Amino acid sequence: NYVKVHQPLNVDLRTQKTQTKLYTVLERFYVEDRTFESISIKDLCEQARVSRATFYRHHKEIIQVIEVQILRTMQYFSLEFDQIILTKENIQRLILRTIQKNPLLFQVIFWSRAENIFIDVVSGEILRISLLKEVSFSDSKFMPNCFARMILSLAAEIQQSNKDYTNDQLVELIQEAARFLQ
Amino acid sequence: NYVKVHQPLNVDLRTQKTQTKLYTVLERFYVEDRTFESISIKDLCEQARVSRATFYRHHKEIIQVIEVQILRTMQYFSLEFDQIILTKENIQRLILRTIQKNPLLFQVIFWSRAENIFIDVVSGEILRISLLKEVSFSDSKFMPNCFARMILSLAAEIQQSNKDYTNDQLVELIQEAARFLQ
Repeated sequence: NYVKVHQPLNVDLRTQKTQTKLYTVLERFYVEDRTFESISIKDLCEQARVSRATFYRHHKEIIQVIEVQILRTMQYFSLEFDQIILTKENIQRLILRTIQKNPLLFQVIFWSRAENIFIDVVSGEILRISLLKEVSFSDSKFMPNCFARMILSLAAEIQQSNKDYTNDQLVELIQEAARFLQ
Repeated sequence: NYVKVHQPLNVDLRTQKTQTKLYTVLERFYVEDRTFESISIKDLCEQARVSRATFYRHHKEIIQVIEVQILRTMQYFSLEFDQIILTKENIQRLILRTIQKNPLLFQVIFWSRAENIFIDVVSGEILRISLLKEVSFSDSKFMPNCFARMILSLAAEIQQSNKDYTNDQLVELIQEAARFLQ
């Protein structure tokens, strides 16, 4: 098929800018060895040179920036996704490069107990993409979560292992397994 | 300021796909250690499974494909560019990251002999972004082009060296040099 899955994502610099400065300061807190719970909004908003009203109008909660950053991160994936030659492995290999390219997100994601949000966000795009691409799912709404839940858990293992896994390494792994499920 | 760097592309899936198919073969052909001069459109198309009629209408010569690839990165770059707070160190890191991300492309550029193409486009992007931010080089051919040539050299020195450099190292060195060039 030749359907674009990417969506121009029109948004101004101001909205994006407030996000970049808001998330980018959150990461510092993480990197700075402090608990997620302990982050007051005032604390976050001041550092980012963000007015609370701006954050509040745009963002209900701090955890919300992470959802947005996850949402922002998936934006690249689509742009490349159309571009990449489409094979199950390429999509798989496209996914692998995405996980291996931001490790800092995932640590932040688990850190904030944002795992459910990632799943909610990521899965929806799996559907949407598949709807655009004419793929059909045993189950309206479970196959998706499986892939997303499975990605997340892939991300998790990688980050927990001392070892470094090349894509060739991982792709081989994701196949020993598939064989196991039959 | 709040003005936007990223141009917008509404590019057909087919058009986007064909370029992607085309670059892969060039990528594969280099990796095979094949001569660029040796390469012919018939072999590339037969190998690349693209209509030979289709290829000519878009570009006169094979080197153009490399031209498009450089352009594609530009699009992500621009996208990436907007999503960072704009500071000199900040801009430097993004560029750097890109030289690091795209090592395969750069080798093709030299194998290709597509340097003078890189400079023109990447020098074109720079001029264009600079105007948007209101920035003025006095010689506005020289500054963009000169900056374009420095970017190529980083890749080449980076490509050439067995030793490997972290971004933080590069910034220190890049700043090391500027102190030396003042």
